Amino acid sequence: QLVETGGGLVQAGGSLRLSCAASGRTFNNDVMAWFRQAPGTEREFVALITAGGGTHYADSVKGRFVISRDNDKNMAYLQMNSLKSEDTAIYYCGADENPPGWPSRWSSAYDYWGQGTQVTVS
Amino acid sequence: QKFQSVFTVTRQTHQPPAPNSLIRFNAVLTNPQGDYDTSTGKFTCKVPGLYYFVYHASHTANLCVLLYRSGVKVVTFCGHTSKTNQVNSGGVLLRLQVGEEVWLAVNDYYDMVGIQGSDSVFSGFLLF
Amino acid sequence: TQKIAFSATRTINVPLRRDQTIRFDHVITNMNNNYEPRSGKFTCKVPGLYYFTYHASSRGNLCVNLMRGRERAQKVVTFCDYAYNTFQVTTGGMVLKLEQGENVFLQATDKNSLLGMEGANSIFSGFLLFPDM
Amino acid sequence: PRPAFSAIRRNPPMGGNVVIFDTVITNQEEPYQNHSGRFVCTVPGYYYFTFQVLSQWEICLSIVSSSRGQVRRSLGFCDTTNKGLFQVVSGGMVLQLQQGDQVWVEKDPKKGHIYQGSEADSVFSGFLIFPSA
Ligand SMILES: *[C@@H]1O[C@H](CO)[C@@H](O)[C@H](O)[C@H]1NC(C)=O
Repeated sequence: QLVETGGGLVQAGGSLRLSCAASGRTFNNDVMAWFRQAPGTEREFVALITAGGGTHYADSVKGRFVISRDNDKNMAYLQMNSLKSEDTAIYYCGADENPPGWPSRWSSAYDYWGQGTQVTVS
Repeated sequence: QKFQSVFTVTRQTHQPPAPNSLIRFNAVLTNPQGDYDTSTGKFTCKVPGLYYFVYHASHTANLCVLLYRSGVKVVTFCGHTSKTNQVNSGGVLLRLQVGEEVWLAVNDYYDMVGIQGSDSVFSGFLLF
Repeated sequence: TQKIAFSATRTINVPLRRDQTIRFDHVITNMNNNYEPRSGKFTCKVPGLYYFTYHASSRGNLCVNLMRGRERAQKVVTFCDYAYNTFQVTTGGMVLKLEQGENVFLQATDKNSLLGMEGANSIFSGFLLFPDM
Repeated sequence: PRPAFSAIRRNPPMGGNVVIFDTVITNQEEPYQNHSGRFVCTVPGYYYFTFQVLSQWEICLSIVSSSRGQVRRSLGFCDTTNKGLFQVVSGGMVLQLQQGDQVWVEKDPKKGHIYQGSEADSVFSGFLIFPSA
């Protein structure tokens, strides 16, 4: 199980930190990813972080979002800056226990999800 | 022994593989469980568990070798050369289930012409 | 049976300096969790015979030390491969008898052309061959 | 028995076609003979063997097995970059061995130069995969 927290109302230009809490097993050998779904369009990839902390970002969030994780506490985070109305979405945290040698940006690669958290920007 | 799995196969042909195609190793050195099929070029898992896969591929032009697992590209290693022979090597440990398939492929860099005496080999074995 | 095995690739491309541990951040396989992807170090909890291997993509001179030890790490071997400007893959391997708490890892030198890209992978792998007592 | 070894070149007898890896890193059950470069099988079964040898000019190497006096040159692997720069030629295979069978690495006398210095390493390794059943 994954549980997303931290969403809510932000004013544009502002910042927001989301958290994803993992339980059931240790997730220290998994890829963690953030995906998002705005109303009307589909689940787009946001950011992912490898087991050892390697970060990979969508082009739409490069320079603005920071993905992080804490292997001792089973936690992953999405620190969002310079927020825009296009970032309004439900944000979903996902985990891949069986990746290939390069981490995937496809939503079908992520074997567990949480109840998403709603981010609303201005 | 049916509850183990090991193979070593080689490639003997003057036909180069097509770009992006699976590499068929058509010649057996060891294959006592028949787990690599030398007519399809594919490993198919009979005994589930953790496998080590490794290759060494001779080439005299640019070669990238891709390891695939049931149609998903796992790893890629590339070696550039213009006339001289070198060996492209790569390998990976994978946990497999029954029926999962493993093969090697090339991408747009496809050369597998070794000089005489420089071979191309693919091996795999179940570890635990 | 003790199943101890790892395969890990490098997906960050920060330049390595001399004597830095080479981190392979992305875990393909890490059975019994004895590889630490935040560091790049394997740490032996089950003493016995292990095989370690790597394949490193490169675009220039690469030398890496294979390191071992409990307390102060020591060099087992150095592997060198000199590409001039162009994309290459190089490999090294070693069977080691390890005691409990021994670290095994790859260490960078001044010849630091090692890359981790989707089209040119760098991977570090290891597995237990035979445990002890 | 847990047969597994790794040996390197530091002060080898220079001589003939058999590539002698004189300096032993690991030699569990002592099957590798550092005087001769030959692995000698005691436990029948399936073994993996692999080498990573350093060259600066042209080299051709083979993994060779003997059974009951009869030699089997199974696979060859070459690097002909011929540039003065460190190149690694690597190869490996599974061999099924009976007791008394020998395995070694051979070099083409016609075309063959191994690096003779200290700053990087050439390695021959092998271990038992499954004993025979
Ligand atoms: C060579 O092997 C013998 C045992 O057969 C051992 O005593 C000796 O230390 C070894 N020498 C080297 C340099 O590995």
